Amino acid sequence: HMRPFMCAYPGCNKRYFKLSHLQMHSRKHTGEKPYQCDFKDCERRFSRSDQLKRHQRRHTGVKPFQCKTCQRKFSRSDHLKTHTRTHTGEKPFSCRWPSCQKKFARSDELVRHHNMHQR
DNA sequence: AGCGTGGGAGTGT
DNA sequence: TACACTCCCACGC
Ligand SMILES: [Zn+2]
Ligand SMILES: [Zn+2]
Ligand SMILES: [Zn+2]
Ligand SMILES: [Zn+2]
Repeated sequence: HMRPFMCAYPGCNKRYFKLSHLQMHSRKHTGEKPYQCDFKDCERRFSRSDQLKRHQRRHTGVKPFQCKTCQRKFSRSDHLKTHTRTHTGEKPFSCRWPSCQKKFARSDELVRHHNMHQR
């Protein structure tokens, strides 16, 4: 499980299994973002081409992922997935606090809830 | 709230 | 590198 490709940038402990992953990560320290958005004077740019393509759905308005329950359409597949939990009632994130037995559909819901517990 | 919805990131083919 | 899937974090209401 050892990651041979380690970043040598000061203060960074990132390591990867592939050289391409490390080479892509190195663009974070250099700021290189070769994939610029050319829609309607947009200033967004990305180090990865797939991040640009996902972003450009903002301009085209395309919602490729449709809920098979309520037929609502969504720009991203991960947001479709968490949306469908509003139908199924799946809540895979439990608090684990002694008295609290609340569950949540998304991890960021549980993170906000955990902030209420102390002592 | 609970949940829409974006960037950033890791990893799969 | 292209493309696809997944998860975290964040903002907003
Ligand atoms: Zn680094
Ligand atoms: Zn754009
Ligand atoms: Zn739905
Ligand atoms: Zn709790």
